[PDB]
Amino acid sequence: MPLDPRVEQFLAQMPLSLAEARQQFKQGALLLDQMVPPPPVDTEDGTVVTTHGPVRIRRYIPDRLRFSHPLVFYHGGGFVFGDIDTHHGLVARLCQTVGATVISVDYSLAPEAKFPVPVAECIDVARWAAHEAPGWGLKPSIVVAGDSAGGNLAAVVSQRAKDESLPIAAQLLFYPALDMVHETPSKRDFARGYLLEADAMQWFGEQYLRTPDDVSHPWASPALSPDLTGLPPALVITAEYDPLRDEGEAYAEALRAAGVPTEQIRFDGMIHGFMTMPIFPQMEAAIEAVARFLERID
Repeated sequence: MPLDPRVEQFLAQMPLSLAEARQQFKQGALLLDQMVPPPPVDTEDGTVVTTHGPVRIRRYIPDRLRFSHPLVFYHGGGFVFGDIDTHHGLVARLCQTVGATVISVDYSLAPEAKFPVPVAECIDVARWAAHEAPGWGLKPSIVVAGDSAGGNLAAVVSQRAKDESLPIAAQLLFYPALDMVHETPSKRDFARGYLLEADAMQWFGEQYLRTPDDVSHPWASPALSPDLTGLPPALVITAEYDPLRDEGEAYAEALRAAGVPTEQIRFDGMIHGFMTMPIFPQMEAAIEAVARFLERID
């Protein structure tokens, strides 16, 4: 299907040390938020004790609480970039539109921390949230969510949940990375020029993984896991013109065939990253999809 017109315009107007690259990513997120301001939302900052150290979080409190599970949100950025502030535009909207409490997680970035450190942190924070939930007046089963690399983390946390005695009611995967081993058609065909590029993905992996063999570990490549039965209900949102599209959609099909309640939504004409790009109305459409999906959990 054609590229969305606003996406087309955005790609046409696109024009370092690690620190400079991280700063440039943050500046880009700020510019988009200046173009389309987030909704006001009450927040509280805190720090969770994990098995790998303190992890900063920010809890978002909706004006009106309508959803009975906490959400725990893991930002994207290739495992190397991003933070709570870069994803505030998305999380503020998830909070207020769903009417959910959301815990946004500042997990440890690569290459300073390597695989599987953030996976461990993200489990620990989910466990904390499940423990805290009743004192927030909520059910002790959590919803995990994330975009891109953060969607990878949400998927892995979900696969580990039973083994980790972690109660998870649903998983929300926004254009996740899920298979670092296999090339898919979308990975070949949309490899260059659609914001998320082949060269960058290679580099992100070099920063995150310890050795090349880690690509086949299921905590890096959750799509390789042979048994998906009994996993949490899943919303899998993809973008049509995204190298990661096909692995996302294939994982949704696999979940569905494993008896996992699954909703699979491709946003046509879109690119990777669209749910943190509020210049696109499809971002809010996708957040409405989240609210509608979560209405069905209880």
